[PDB]
Amino acid sequence: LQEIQQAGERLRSK
Amino acid sequence: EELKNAEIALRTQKTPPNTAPADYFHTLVQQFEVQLQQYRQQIEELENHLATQSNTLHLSPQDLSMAMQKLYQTFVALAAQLQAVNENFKMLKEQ
Repeated sequence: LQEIQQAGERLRSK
Repeated sequence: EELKNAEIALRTQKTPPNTAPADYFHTLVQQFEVQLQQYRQQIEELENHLATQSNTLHLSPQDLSMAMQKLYQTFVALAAQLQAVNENFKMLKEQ
């Protein structure tokens, strides 16, 4: 879920 | 799971020797309602990770500081919740 968590956060970023 | 269904079905045969089915079909649709959403979220997440992989080369070494301060914030909040819950457990222990 840390790949998906970085996904949620960076998707919020990019 | 299969063995349990099998024991149940053997019992159903024993007693045998349409409301439930439509109920099962309704629940079947229900479960996958959320699973299509999980697919949507995974897909948005994967496209985003690919977006990141595009920047992945050498990029900016500042997002590291950004996420690390985020780590300080998230660990602080988690320790808040942890101490809170543990103090509630000590409260129940006293009571």
